[PDB]
Amino acid sequence: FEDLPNFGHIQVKVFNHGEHIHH
Repeated sequence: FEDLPNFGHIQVKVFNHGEHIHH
């Protein structure tokens, strides 16, 4: 995240992990 939240786009994958394919 430096202007463009590329780290915030990386956390979208973390939300999808904890939703569907949560281990």
